Amino acid sequence: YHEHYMRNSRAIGVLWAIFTICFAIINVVVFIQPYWVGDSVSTPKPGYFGLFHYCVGSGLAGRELTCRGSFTDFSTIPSSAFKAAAFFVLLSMVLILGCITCFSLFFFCNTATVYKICAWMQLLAALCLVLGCMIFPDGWDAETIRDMCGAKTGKYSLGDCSVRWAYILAIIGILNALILSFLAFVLGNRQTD
Amino acid sequence: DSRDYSTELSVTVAVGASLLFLNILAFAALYYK
Amino acid sequence: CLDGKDCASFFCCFEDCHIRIAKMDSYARIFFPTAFCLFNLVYWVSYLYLG
Ligand SMILES: CCCCCCCC/C=C\CCCCCCCC(=O)O[C@H](COC(=O)CCCCCCCCCCCCCCC)COP(=O)(O)OC[C@@H](O)CO
Ligand SMILES: CCCCCCCCCCCC(=O)OC[C@H](COP(=O)([O-])O)OC(=O)CCCCCCCCCCC
Ligand SMILES: CC(C)CCC[C@@H](C)[C@H]1CC[C@H]2[C@@H]3CC=C4C[C@@H](O)CC[C@]4(C)[C@H]3CC[C@]12C
Ligand SMILES: CCCCCCCCCCCCCCCC(=O)O
Ligand SMILES: CCCCCCCCCC
Ligand SMILES: CCCCCCCCCC
Ligand SMILES: [Cl-]
Repeated sequence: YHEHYMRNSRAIGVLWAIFTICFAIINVVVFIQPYWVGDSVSTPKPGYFGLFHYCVGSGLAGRELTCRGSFTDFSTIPSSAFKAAAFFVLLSMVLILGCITCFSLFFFCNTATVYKICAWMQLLAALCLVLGCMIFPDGWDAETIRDMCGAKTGKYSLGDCSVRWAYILAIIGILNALILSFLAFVLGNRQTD
Repeated sequence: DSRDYSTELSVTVAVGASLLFLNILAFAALYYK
Repeated sequence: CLDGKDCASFFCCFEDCHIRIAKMDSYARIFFPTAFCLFNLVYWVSYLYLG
């Protein structure tokens, strides 16, 4: 029974590491790509906006997407809520990359201790992502977002614009991060047996 | 460009469901004593 | 309390912990290159491909 126990624990640990890497990839992708919200058929102008970057059309029956915004210059970010959401998603990315670094501790430190360390780090990343996703809709009152979407758009209200793949992927990232946090906790308490 | 995002959200939700199902299978393998 | 373990023991670490402080060189030897490699990977990928 003990060898099956060890084999299952090792396999589930490897799978947990793989899914942690996948969630880190997801976190990086949702942080970078500006496809959180986007235009619709009834929108006055086309385009999209992410956490800090955003592209908007000129409005002459073509693409002509003028793009502006950069996290390395907070002056270009439309709103303080957008700044806070971008900062929180960045903090979540830093935390999950910190766990991926802490994978190295398995050589030396106790396996249960390392599992608990990444359990707490992944949980904190999940809270950071949750805070970012709650704070990001707060900034839809900004003048640029109102110009892009319409007058009906407002705080905590899509209006004419629609959620795109990055926002729902961030929600999926929250779910995956919380799940991996509990998985790490159970693995850490399982290694001691 | 058609400004309809249906297949995009569908594939995103499908990939997310696959990942989440794998992690729930991880919980299953753990909690199955 | 599905385990019924005390939550602080189940989740947190009051057991043992620091004591393992002399091995910080051994930890750093692997930690710092890994952190730098991860930083370089994310940085270059983000600036070259994703944006
Ligand atoms: C693009 C980004 C790529 C991500 C790159 C991530 C790489 C980051 C750097 C180093 C990883 C270090 C992993 C080393 C794990 C080595 C673990 C090991 O040696 O085997 C045993 C099992 O451990 C365990 O179950 C823990 C298992 C750890 C699993 C983590 C390593 C798997 C990485 C698989 C790569 C997948 C990539 C695919 C991405 C698409 C523990 O030993 P041991 O009993 O003697 O100790 C007992 C104690 O008394 C003293 O250590
Ligand atoms: C230039 C690179 C040189 C690599 C040399 C590889 C030697 C590998 C042998 C295994 C490591 C080992 O057991 O000895 C060194 C230390 C532990 O030493 P000790 O004081 O416990 O006896 O082990 C450690 O505590 C940390 C070992 C880290 C090895 C290298 C990590 C990757 C570095 C990336 C360089 C870019
Ligand atoms: C120390 C280890 C564990 C974590 C390292 C985290 C690294 C990968 C983080 C920290 C700060 C991050 C950067 C912060 C801001 C920006 C601007 C954005 O427009 C592109 C991504 C970019 C350039 C980020 C890339 C990833 C980054 C460099
Ligand atoms: C010894 C390990 C070091 C790990 C860090 C390696 C980072 C090297 C980066 C060198 C500059 C890369 C420039 C790339 C330009 C390009 O992609 O076209
Ligand atoms: C294919 C997109 C790759 C984005 C970078 C992923 C980095 C994962 C953490 C090192
Ligand atoms: C075990 C105590 C470690 C204290 C580290 C202090 C770091 C100071 C950074 C300014
Ligand atoms: Cl930027």
